[PDB]
Amino acid sequence: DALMDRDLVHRQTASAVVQHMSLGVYGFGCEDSLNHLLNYVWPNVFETSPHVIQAVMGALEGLRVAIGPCRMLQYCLQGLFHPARKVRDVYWKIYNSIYIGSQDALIAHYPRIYNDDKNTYIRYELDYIL
Amino acid sequence: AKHHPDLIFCRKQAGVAIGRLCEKCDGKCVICDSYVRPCTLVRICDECNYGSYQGRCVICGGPGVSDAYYCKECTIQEKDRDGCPKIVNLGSSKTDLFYE
Amino acid sequence: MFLYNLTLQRATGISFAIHGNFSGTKQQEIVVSRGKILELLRPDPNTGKVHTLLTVEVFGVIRSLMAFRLTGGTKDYIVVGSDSGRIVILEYQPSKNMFEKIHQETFGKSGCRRIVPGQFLAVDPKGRAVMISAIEKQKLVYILNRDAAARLTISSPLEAHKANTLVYHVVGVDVGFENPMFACLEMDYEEADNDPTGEAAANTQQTLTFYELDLGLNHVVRKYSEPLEEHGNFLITVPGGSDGPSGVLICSENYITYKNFGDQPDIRCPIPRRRNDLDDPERGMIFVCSATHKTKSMFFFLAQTEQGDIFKITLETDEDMVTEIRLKYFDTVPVAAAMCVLKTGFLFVASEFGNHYLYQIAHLGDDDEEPEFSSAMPLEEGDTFFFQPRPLKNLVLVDELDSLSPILFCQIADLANEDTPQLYVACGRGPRSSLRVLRHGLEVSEMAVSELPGNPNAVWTVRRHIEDEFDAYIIVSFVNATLVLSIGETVEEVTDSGFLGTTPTLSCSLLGDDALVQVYPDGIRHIRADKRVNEWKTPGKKTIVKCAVNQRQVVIALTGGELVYFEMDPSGQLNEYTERKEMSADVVCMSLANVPPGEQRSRFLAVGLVDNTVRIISLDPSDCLQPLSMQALPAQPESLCIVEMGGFLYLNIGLQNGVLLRTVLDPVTGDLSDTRTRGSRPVKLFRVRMQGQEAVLAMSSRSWLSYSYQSRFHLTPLSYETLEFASGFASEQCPEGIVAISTNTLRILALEKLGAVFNQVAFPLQYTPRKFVIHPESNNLIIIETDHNAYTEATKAQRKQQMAEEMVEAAGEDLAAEMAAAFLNENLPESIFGAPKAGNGQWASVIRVMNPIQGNTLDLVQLEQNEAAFSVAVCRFSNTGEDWYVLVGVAKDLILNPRSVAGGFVYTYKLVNNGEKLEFLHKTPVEEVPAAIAPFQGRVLIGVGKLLRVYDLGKKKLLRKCENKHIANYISGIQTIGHRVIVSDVQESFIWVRYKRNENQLIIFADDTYPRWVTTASLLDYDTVAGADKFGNICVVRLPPNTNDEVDEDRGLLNGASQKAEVIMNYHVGETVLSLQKTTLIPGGSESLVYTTLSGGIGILVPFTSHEDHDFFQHVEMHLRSEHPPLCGRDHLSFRSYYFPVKNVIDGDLCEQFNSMEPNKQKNVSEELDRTPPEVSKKLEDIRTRYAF
RNA sequence: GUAUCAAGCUUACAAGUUAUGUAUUUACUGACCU
RNA sequence: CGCUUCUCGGCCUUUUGGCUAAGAUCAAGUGUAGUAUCUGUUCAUCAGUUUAAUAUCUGA
Ligand SMILES: [Zn+2]
Ligand SMILES: [Zn+2]
Ligand SMILES: [Zn+2]
Ligand SMILES: [Zn+2]
Repeated sequence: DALMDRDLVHRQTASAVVQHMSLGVYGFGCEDSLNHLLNYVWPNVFETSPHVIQAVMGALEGLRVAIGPCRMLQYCLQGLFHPARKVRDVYWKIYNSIYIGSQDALIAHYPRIYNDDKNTYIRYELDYIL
Repeated sequence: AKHHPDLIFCRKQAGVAIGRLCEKCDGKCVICDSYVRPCTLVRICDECNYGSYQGRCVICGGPGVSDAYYCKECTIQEKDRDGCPKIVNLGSSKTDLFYE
Repeated sequence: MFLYNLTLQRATGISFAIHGNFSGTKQQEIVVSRGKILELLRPDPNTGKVHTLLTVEVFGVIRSLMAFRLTGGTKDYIVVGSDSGRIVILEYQPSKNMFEKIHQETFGKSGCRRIVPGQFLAVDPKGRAVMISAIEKQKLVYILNRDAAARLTISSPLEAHKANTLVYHVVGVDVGFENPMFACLEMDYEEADNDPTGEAAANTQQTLTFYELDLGLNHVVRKYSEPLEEHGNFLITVPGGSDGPSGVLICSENYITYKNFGDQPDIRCPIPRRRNDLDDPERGMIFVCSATHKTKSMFFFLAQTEQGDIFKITLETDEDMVTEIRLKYFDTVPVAAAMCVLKTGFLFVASEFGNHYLYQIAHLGDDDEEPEFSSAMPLEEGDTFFFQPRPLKNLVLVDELDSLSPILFCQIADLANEDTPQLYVACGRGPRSSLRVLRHGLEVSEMAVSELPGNPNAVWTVRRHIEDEFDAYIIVSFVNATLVLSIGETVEEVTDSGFLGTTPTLSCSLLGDDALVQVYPDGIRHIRADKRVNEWKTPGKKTIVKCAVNQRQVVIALTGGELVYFEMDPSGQLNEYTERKEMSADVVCMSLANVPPGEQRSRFLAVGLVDNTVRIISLDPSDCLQPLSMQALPAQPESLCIVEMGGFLYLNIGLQNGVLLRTVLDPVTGDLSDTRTRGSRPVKLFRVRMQGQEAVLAMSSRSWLSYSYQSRFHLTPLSYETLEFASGFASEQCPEGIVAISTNTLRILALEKLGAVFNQVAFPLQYTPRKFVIHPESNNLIIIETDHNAYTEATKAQRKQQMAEEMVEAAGEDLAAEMAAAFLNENLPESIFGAPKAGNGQWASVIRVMNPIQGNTLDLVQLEQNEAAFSVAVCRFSNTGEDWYVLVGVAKDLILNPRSVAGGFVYTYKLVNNGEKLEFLHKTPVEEVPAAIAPFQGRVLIGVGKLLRVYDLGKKKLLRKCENKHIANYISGIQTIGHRVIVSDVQESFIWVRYKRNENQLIIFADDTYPRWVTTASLLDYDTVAGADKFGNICVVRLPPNTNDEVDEDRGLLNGASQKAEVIMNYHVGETVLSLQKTTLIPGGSESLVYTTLSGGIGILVPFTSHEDHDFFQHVEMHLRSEHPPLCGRDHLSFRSYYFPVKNVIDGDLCEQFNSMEPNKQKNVSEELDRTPPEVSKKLEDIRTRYAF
């Protein structure tokens, strides 16, 4: 209801709550409610005020570890090359924060990118089996 | 700090120099600026801890009293294993108050 | 839901190994890294064997491991760099037996990144500086010093930043009291990425760069940077100063290179190949090892290539300038990742896959017969210097260190009709592969055998004196036969010897120096050389029950209990005491023990009674015949034992179902009885001697040896049947052993391997054992063997015939046809000399039907050159009768990089008659590799890759019935449970498919949200599905409660199915789990998931009974995260949440490090949890006793 | 100002329409600050 | 059928009373960084700049 509320102050305080909660229940098996609340945190990325954007950025970098970098990367996808620059640069810097926060955890979390006419975009090493 | 966005950190390589905090900023975290759950000592570079800059607080630059710490929230987010978080600049805070 | 991790056999594959004086003495020790496990090994030189002294879990990956010697110091210190950004320096303390964390320092963020260091490591050999290095952009230098407490000090990390620059391998240059230099291979790639022409990325050759640390100016500067016309992989330190020409050696494809700056030119030597070996279409040849050695007169390098050919590299310089380099063929070994050559003639080779080896250097130097060449002699046309491989002349096989890595496929099966199940494990790579059967017992080996008739009850062991080793006589009695055999050669019944008394004998012992006390119906014998017997023992009638034996004092009883002693005098003959209790009988058994000091009685009496009671009494002349402490037992003991196993007197009663383990102490008795279970015949607890100490064998339906291996209480069984008795044995035929038979025979047993748990027995193989299945009727195994870059033996014979053809064809007019026929008739063992390698794109494969009992080639079916097997399953169809069928998935022209297959086949086999041979039935084509076979409802389901197809038998070929195309990229495994089909994607996750009975449709109805790169799978319940990945995670996905199966078939929910499943646990191990199986490991225990990893580690996941156990072990691991941090600096919660976050899983391997700390931390954790550390240890080992081994 | 619980005193008696730009407030946030 | 008067109800000021000297007296806050919202206010056809697409300029 706080993230559903019309004012942005409720949403930035609730993002602080979800941040401190994600830093509190890390490693306990409470990823369902955090995935519920991040579905309401994620439309609040588009705000341009500095306090609410640093609050939701702290919430994203706190939820990066608790539910896993995989859900964060899936939330980042189909928003990287979006033609509107205002969503584009913000989603790229969220991807930069996730990249510097946990790089190797994203290695199992990348999707597949098929080949073009010239280059080789397939990670052939993870493709075969024994 | 997160309170004043115009402050920038030093972000160079951290050595064995243990950071200090003044009597006004005792217990404060450097990144999240909190009071609870200390986990990791603060390591700063040799350029920010040299000569007259020894025994000096990280944020305000006053005389240090207690040791500086990281929080567990900065520990599990690994904001302690980055560059040295020594605040270098001082702008629009504790400067114009001297002129007033 | 709530699972608990416990390892049984830990990791065995070695990634890094180092040698040095870690204990601080003259002898050298080995420190190896198993990836996750850090181990210390001691090569005991007198016997040649290897004894592991300490093994620890660092809870991370060890990316860099290197030891250094301090300047003016004796003990070598360890530098470990890991996935975390915590570089750690370690010192082995021999007193407390733990790796002391000397200094842990932060240098960057964690994880196996490209940016942060940890990947490569170098150190100055004098011990002044150490460089840790990443792949790119940063290399950090620590300065090592010592202050006046003889203590190590480390300054700030120096910077060597160089953007857009790769790092290939870093090494340290030995300088004598000069500024230390670090050599590394670097490569710039900004002109390779900014230029799209492609040729700029071809002339971007390697540059060897020297970094000089000015300790006077406190910075790192790029001193030299010289290019390479070849591409090198790693470097070799050359010792110098006052020792020789200080420099670096550069290994490269078909070349070895010396460079050293200033005036010495680039000395190049081509690498010698074999004579006409069939592995070189266009391939190169590199090294894998360096193995530097300094014998205090010269220095050499025992380098190793990727085939196992050891090269003796020796530098000989007339001036300070280098003249030329030279090398020669030394020996052949299995291929190793790292060597550790040792002082006093030892060489430890740590293979990348399979068992490790320790050889003894028999002939060093070897400059007598071998025609070796050099570099600077004018040789043209390639390398031009070949060699013929040869068997062992310089090294001899001494130790074969057992290693289950690589575990590629595993099954828990009871094929051998044992009470406990067995592990069938695929292992090895290529020619060194083996199917290994694993039991729970110990390695009991037989040396001799006899044919003792009748029905013997027992066998007793006695020596001449306390100091000898021959153990002159060995007596066997049942009621009335004496039968005191000679222990040595020609085992046969005896005449009247110097120790023999009468025939109905019942006990023997050595009481005095040579005085033997022997017990029979007319009881007392006291015989050393004169037969000084005093056979009174008459309180009227009763004379035969209940002997008991100690070496200094005697207790014997009659119908009764607490009775006579019948000691000896220290300078005379026997005596007696007249103080009797007379004990309304109730007697079952007696057993005691004695201490080696003591001029007194100096023991403790233990008696067991017919009623539910035992009684232990100290019988000192003060407080004599007065009971000390009381008892409790449920049914009846029927056995006793007292033992001392440490370096607290370990009382052991045992009952007909279970055994106990008390901790009796000498003034006061705090028992604290540990409990364990064992038809269930009454047990027998007998004292034997191994390794220098003593131990207990408690015997039941099967035997159970309880020995203290550095205060851990290993109660491991024996591999044989029930043997009804146990007694010690010592002779020159075998030094220590156990004669243990009361059933119609006689054997000599030996316990060679004692520190481990499992019994490795290996069956050799030819190629890589991909997977196998289990034939339930007349139990056999059907295995598929598949190697990329390998030939089949028909193609090998054709290639050898071609070699002979061009050797007799190329200028044979001048002739040697003996060389061609000599190459033909001499077939080299590929397991020793290395398997040949078939270029690129070839796929050798065979199918092997094997009896798992004897391990013979019962059936072998070969394939052609480009045909590889990937999936096999036995099944019984529904349209036909009872006869079995084998479906084999074969691929042709698969070529891996880049992947472009050219269609595959499915073979069908009949398996006549009982499973001893295998007949071909038909061969159907398919467009993509069938890497999954699954029997289901009397038919087969095959995952072609994006296509799941249900098949049926046809007399010409297989006929499909359905086809599904909405499944993702490529199929990796299909397992069935009934009415549901679990489809493993190779990339994303599991997919639930419903097969219809009225229709034939394959309709997907459920999927998962996380990409995982799933490899193997297992089924636990009707809804829960477990799985593992290539990376090391173990995941369990559980469906929502509704999940309606009846879905008849365009929008999906998120680009797929609609019923999204949830995950109840994600877990990280660090090693690729390739076999998950839900089973029960012991009879009487409970179900537990068994996972077998890739690097030899075997673990289990255990469910919790109630919530209080989950809460208690969660508090235990939460306290041990804070009190006992890991060694590499990697956080335990961050390591178990490495890729995916941990969920409701307690790592019990961290919890079992509670018993390794000092009692201060144990007292703190136990008083925080309001318990005692014995109670916490008992609650900890209840899970391993009930659910595990 | 109230609802309970004794002594003080009292007869000892009668007796079967979204939106922009700016002049311009009002509120809100950052544990902002001698 | 219309008209005058009376009674009953549906109801649109009810504030604690009135008077003495309106009965007598009272009510301080910053400085920094940023944001939301009111009042005031105003919104002719090619080519390219720019923008996710739109909305300033030059052109006849
Ligand atoms: Zn301060
Ligand atoms: Zn903090
Ligand atoms: Zn600094
Ligand atoms: Zn203009």
